[PDB]
Amino acid sequence: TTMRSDNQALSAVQDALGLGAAKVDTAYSGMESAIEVVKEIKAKLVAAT
Amino acid sequence: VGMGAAALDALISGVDAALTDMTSAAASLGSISSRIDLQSEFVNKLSDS
Repeated sequence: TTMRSDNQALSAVQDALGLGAAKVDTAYSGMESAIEVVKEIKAKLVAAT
Repeated sequence: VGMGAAALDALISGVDAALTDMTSAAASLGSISSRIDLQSEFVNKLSDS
């Protein structure tokens, strides 16, 4: 019974891990977009020097 | 509602402790039931004798 309860807890942790993975993926995609835009800005400025 | 991390951990620990105690109580009840069954069969045998 104790191990079944721990298994249920592990399933909940798995769901939380999936949610956190989705959050991290969204944040990382946003980070890539920001990095690309800033690289474009730097290219424009070094052209404008 | 807005407990926080530490309060959540304390609540989880308390719930687990209560679950362990109540599982022990269930095991005790099962032992009592087994003792009742044994007492019943022994009383039947004694009455037969």
